[PDB]
Amino acid sequence: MYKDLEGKVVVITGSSTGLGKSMAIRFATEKAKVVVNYRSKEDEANSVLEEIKKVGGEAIAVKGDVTVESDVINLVQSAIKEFGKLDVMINNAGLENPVSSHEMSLSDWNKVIDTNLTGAFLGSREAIKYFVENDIKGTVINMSSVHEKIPWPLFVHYAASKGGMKLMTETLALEYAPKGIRVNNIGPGAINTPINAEKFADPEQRADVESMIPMGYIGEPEEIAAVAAWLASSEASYVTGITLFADGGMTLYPSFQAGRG
Amino acid sequence: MYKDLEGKVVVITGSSTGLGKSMAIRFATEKAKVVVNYRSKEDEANSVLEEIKKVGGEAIAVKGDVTVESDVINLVQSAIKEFGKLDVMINNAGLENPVSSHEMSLSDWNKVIDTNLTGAFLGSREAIKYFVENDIKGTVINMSSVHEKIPWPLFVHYAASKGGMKLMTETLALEYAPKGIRVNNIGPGAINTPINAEKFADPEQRADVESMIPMGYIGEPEEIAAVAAWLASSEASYVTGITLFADGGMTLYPSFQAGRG
Amino acid sequence: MYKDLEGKVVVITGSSTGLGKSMAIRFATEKAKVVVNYRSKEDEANSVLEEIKKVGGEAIAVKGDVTVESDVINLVQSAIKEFGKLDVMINNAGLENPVSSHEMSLSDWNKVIDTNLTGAFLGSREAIKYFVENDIKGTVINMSSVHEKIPWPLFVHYAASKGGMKLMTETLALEYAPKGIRVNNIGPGAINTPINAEKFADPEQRADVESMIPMGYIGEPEEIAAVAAWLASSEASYVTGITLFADGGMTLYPSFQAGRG
Amino acid sequence: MYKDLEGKVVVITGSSTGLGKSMAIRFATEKAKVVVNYRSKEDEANSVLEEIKKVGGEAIAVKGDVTVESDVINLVQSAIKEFGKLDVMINNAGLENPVSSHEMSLSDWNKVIDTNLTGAFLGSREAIKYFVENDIKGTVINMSSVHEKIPWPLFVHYAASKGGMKLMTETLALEYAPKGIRVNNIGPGAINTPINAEKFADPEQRADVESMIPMGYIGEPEEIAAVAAWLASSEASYVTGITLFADGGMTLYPSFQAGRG
Ligand SMILES: NC(=O)c1ccc[n+]([C@@H]2O[C@H](COP(=O)([O-])OP(=O)(O)OC[C@H]3O[C@@H](n4cnc5c(N)ncnc54)[C@H](O)[C@@H]3O)[C@@H](O)[C@H]2O)c1
Ligand SMILES: NC(=O)c1ccc[n+]([C@@H]2O[C@H](COP(=O)([O-])OP(=O)(O)OC[C@H]3O[C@@H](n4cnc5c(N)ncnc54)[C@H](O)[C@@H]3O)[C@@H](O)[C@H]2O)c1
Ligand SMILES: NC(=O)c1ccc[n+]([C@@H]2O[C@H](COP(=O)([O-])OP(=O)(O)OC[C@H]3O[C@@H](n4cnc5c(N)ncnc54)[C@H](O)[C@@H]3O)[C@@H](O)[C@H]2O)c1
Ligand SMILES: NC(=O)c1ccc[n+]([C@@H]2O[C@H](COP(=O)([O-])OP(=O)(O)OC[C@H]3O[C@@H](n4cnc5c(N)ncnc54)[C@H](O)[C@@H]3O)[C@@H](O)[C@H]2O)c1
Repeated sequence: MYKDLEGKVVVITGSSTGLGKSMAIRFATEKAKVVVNYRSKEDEANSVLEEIKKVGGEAIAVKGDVTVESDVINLVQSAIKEFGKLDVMINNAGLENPVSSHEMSLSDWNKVIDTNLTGAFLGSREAIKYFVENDIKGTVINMSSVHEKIPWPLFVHYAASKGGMKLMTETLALEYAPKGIRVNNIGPGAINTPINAEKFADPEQRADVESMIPMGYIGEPEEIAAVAAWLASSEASYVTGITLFADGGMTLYPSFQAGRG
Repeated sequence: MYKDLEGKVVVITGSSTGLGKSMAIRFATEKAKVVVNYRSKEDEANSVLEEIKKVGGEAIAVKGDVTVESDVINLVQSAIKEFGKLDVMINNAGLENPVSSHEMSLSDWNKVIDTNLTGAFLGSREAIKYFVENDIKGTVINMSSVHEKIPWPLFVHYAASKGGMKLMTETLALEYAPKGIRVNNIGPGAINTPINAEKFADPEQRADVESMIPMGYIGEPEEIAAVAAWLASSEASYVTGITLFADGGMTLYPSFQAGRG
Repeated sequence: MYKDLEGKVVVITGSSTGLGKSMAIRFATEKAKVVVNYRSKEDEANSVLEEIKKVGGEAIAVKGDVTVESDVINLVQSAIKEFGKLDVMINNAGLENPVSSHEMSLSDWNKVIDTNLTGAFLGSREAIKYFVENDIKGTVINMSSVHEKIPWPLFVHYAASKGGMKLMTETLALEYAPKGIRVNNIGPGAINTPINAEKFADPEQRADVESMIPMGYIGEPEEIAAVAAWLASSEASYVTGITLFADGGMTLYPSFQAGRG
Repeated sequence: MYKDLEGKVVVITGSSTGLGKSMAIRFATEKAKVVVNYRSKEDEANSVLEEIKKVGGEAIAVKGDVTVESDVINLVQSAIKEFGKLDVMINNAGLENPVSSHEMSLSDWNKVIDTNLTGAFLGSREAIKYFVENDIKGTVINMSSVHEKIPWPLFVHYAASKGGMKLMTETLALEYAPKGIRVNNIGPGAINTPINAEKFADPEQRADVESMIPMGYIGEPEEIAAVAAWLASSEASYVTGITLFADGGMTLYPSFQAGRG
């Protein structure tokens, strides 16, 4: 669809499953060279790799924990060594777990902040460092959430991590705009991925979530991959520092439908 | 680029010049059927019509003042009568003029509110009324500005009209999301159109505006048309109620570059 | 409570009932001189006047329709003629009525825009014109709503009017900040006033609204008057261009409590 | 000024200097019992303690590093042991240092995130845990910055920490609103404190900062303490989850004055 993506090198963290996997496949379909990332389970990575070969794409899988600095540095260097360059960096790895805020341990809080926010900072830092030192007008796409805007009781660490990601992205976008480096956030609503399989399995829970989505349906991973592909393309040449929400209307305050209140 | 746009009927208000004209040409290139709109004479409309024929597109021009209810109703009906249906409604007509707020006449205030806000409401209302009565999952795209967010001294009427447009769009998006009708805003920054030709003609004024754009350059109309085409396509199927800023970073607070403050 | 408010002249539009009335009484208690405004029913005005005399305050009532330019001009001039000066202008008059957006008449749309937005512009314009011509560091407080942020199906005209008010206020705040003129918005959530008496009368409707308020209760007019008094005082000397929401948490997305979604 | 603050117990982190010190003195003047906090030595704390005695207030100083969990837990317990209860928790400690984002070490990033964000989480958690277990309708005030909204090149860690603080505060506000616990942010612009003494010492730097403030002057600590006192009082009974900016108009986009752009 986007001719300018052909030959571009795209790195995606946490891309052995869910949204990361869907984006890896979409970029492969756009003829971009993809670097998949797995934390520990290499088998899941080989799976995404087979889907990519299925569409005639070219890709490699690199092990790396985004909370380990040397792993992030190595991930970026691996892309350059294998494909000769780096064009798009997508920080997608993340985690979440529910705990009442006043009962949340420092350990749980740090795990989420370290992975969701600091991990994205490291990925962004390494990609931009490369872009700057080589005069490349690359782009960084950070995977956020409707929760960088919508508060989330029981997930205060997650909400804080995404709210922080918003300001990190806007700051990097402003700081490097003069060099032609675009930095944007994608803010997905409820999407059908493994992180929600069990929740969406229960008919009561599923109906509950759907009631919070104005459009009435839980989105598919491909609907988010479509956003990532567009933002990475030259079609979005004048777009930087934004958060593009793809949430079926979640951020519009679903409880106020029908003129309630 | 977007195969799903082929055969879609797109109506664009104030499309005989500037952004409206560029969008008309882009949609024609996507093989959509376009309805161009001019306020009084049709010479400016003939240029766009010729540009559309040049790319093998199909289009018609309809006279209509967006501040006149019957004109807006007729504009929508003309699309249906000529092409048999309506798929995308783009409210783009607008005007602006500088006046110190405490010296602004009610006449100037009303002219801008009537055209920029009420005109968009009328266009949105008529398109949605049609979509609802015919079970069509159409879309409405409203042309806003970075000024639905960035205050604008000397243009208080314009800022108010776009701030109002933001809430109008988000309300319509929430209200009709259950019916599959998407409503979104595009927020352009400084773009090279006739409304800025004189301003950008002066080397001092041009450099002044460029200093307020982090990316360092004034955008081209095609960069905004690219956004409209994507938002109208099924690629943005899960996107509704948002304002997609295409401003080279204007909303990121340009005065804070280099860690100032 | 605020010693600096003693002797200040405060004008409040639509202050014969509800929030306007409560603010009139609160300012009288702060020893400010108040100018009450009624559109037609003078009897309601005399009532507020009696409450003010009850607290030993000084006030006058002036007839005026905020949609009539000469009435707004006269309202401001009356304050100056009676008390010799003007210090605080509060644009509070407003109206709302539910109608599905695609069925809303231009007449209903205009009535709300004219009263809620244009009326506030006129009041703001006249107050600021006076402040500027007399080197007075006055303040303007505009009564908004959580709906300058929260979309409102069935009330698209109201939402647009408040969204417009937000940008109008921020623009005026930026434009006149150098002259020491502060302009701020107050954004009330659901408050117990006559405009909601019937709605809150029904046990089912009342419980429905309360479910949308995190704090669990519908606010009282005095809780909003407290905000107005503080914003008008020198305690808020460095505060301008903001919208202070007093909504029990409505803008925090009530549907997401308990980690839902 | 606020009679309801008499006898209330207020804990303020990092209150031996700057804004924390000013707030400690203001609350003492409101007859509240204050718990001052210093990181290592206590000389700076003794100054505040003497200022508090000067106004006839009652206070104690407690050593504590907000990045050390046991220190935060002890700080809260010390207030309860000394004064018998806790009513207001103010997380004010913070730090910042400039470094180009692509050159920022993980060490610098973590130091700021740990202190500014995680430290505030710990303070909020301990205060709320106490409030919940004792059915106390207490309040938490978190010291943010205009930079939870305005991006800040060279201070990406600071911006991320405050953006994260915004979502943390809004989440806690929503989560505990049903229990009557209010949680709000104060967002100061440029204020005259020791953290800016050197910067504001230079005539060129000072004039540079003032040019980014619409009101034209750098705020004083007392102007921020005024906001904290009001938010803690019952006057703000219906206010929760907001960020009250006290910035002289900084968030209004200063570069757009005079209708530029
Ligand atoms: N699924 C949704 O509805 C939804 C909504 C909003 C935001 N998101 C965000 O989108 C991203 C993708 O989520 P998803 O649904 O595909 O979830 P997912 O769990 O399937 O994908 C996240 C991936 O991150 C990897 N990962 C976690 N910690 C890592 C670490 N330290 N190092 C390396 N890899 C690590 C996981 O192994 C996993 O494959 C996440 O950042 C998530 O917060 C998802
Ligand atoms: N050019 C920019 O930099 C910029 C930035 C932000 C927003 N916008 C918005 O984008 C839209 C397009 O602006 P543009 O630059 O192409 O300006 P433009 O003046 O070239 O286009 C606006 C068109 O609206 C038409 N129009 C005005 N009033 C009308 C009425 N009552 N009925 C019918 N047609 C009417 C005009 O004749 C004109 O062709 C406007 O809404 C504008 O506010 C433009
Ligand atoms: N009550 C709430 O819950 C709530 C929530 C958000 C916002 N508000 C806003 O606060 C303001 C006060 O609302 P309220 O609850 O006291 O309602 P209200 O109806 O009691 O007060 C509004 C007043 O405006 C007057 N008014 C209307 N049109 C006028 C005109 N053209 N000229 C002069 N006066 C006119 C009315 O006569 C009335 O006394 C309104 O702007 C409203 O939109 C109220
Ligand atoms: N001064 C401003 O213009 C301005 C603008 C926006 C925000 N703020 C914020 O307001 C707060 C107050 O800033 P300030 O100007 O008074 O600065 P400051 O440096 O004078 O005060 C911060 C205090 O935090 C203490 N502190 C730092 N790390 C600590 C730790 N780990 N444990 C305990 N105490 C620690 C410091 O010793 C210091 O006394 C900060 O959070 C700052 O980010 C200040």
